[PDB]
Amino acid sequence: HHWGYGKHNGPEHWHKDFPIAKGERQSPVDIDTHTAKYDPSLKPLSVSYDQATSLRILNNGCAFNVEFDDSQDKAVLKGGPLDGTYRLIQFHFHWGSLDGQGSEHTVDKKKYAAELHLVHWNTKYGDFGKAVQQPDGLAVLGIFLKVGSAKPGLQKVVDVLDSIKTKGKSADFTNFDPRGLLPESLDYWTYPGSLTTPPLLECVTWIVLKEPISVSSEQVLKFRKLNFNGEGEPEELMVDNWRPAQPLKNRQIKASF
Ligand SMILES: C#Cc1cccc(S(N)(=O)=O)c1
Ligand SMILES: [N-]=[N+]=NCC(=O)NCCS
Ligand SMILES: [N-]=[N+]=NCC(=O)NCCS
Ligand SMILES: [Zn+2]
Repeated sequence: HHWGYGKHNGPEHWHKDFPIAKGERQSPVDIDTHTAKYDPSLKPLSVSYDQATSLRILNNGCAFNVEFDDSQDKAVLKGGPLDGTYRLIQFHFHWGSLDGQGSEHTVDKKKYAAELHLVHWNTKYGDFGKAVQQPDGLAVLGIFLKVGSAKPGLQKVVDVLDSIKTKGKSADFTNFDPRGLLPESLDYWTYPGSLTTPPLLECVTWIVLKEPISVSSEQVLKFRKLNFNGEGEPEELMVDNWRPAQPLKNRQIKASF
């Protein structure tokens, strides 16, 4: 694809091919904690990952995706702002070149070192491709990463990155348990938004956890050793693959707490 994160094809250019980039419910956004309002209408959030079936990890040229078997209800998200059942299809991260940037969402303008997106689609629509054409087709659980102590449940991800250094490479990634990437608390913020890469479709219910997970410097350092380029091409480190905050427009961010 033509789009990327560089000066000539980055976020400020995406609107030429994807005019929805200037739409009414774009993501990410800044979460102003002083104007977000507690909502008693929100039901308990249910993250049910016990039967998750991971398959593969892929360097897609922009991030890496850990993919799941979504052919049945094995790992699902329900409750909170959501009606019905949303199946886990993949997760990926966004991160920076330096620890002071990398996240897509910000909190009172604070950028974290990275952001984890656990992507789920609404089973009422039958497949992911149909779900992304619907306003309520996806639910993305966003989790901030800060640099501190190592996250043990991340380490299996870090150690396979060696084998998917360049665009188009993949590796077997079975028997990975995404429960190991979650913080203690499920307190969250929620708002209606979009995919944060082209095609930027306005199909996502965002659920952003308040509590970040800690990862070590060595762990995030390994993320930054990945490449955007394919094998045998000049090296471009895979860093700063985040879209900045977009205008909130006519949206309210609701707090679960
Ligand atoms: C699948 C998936 C997928 C594709 C584009 C962006 C996103 S994101 N970054 O979670 O909004 C997820
Ligand atoms: N695999 N690798 N990345 C290929 C890429 O260009 N995908 C774009 C969707 S057509
Ligand atoms: N080589 N490679 N880099 C070109 C490009 O910008 N890739 C898309 C990253 S999302
Ligand atoms: Zn993402």
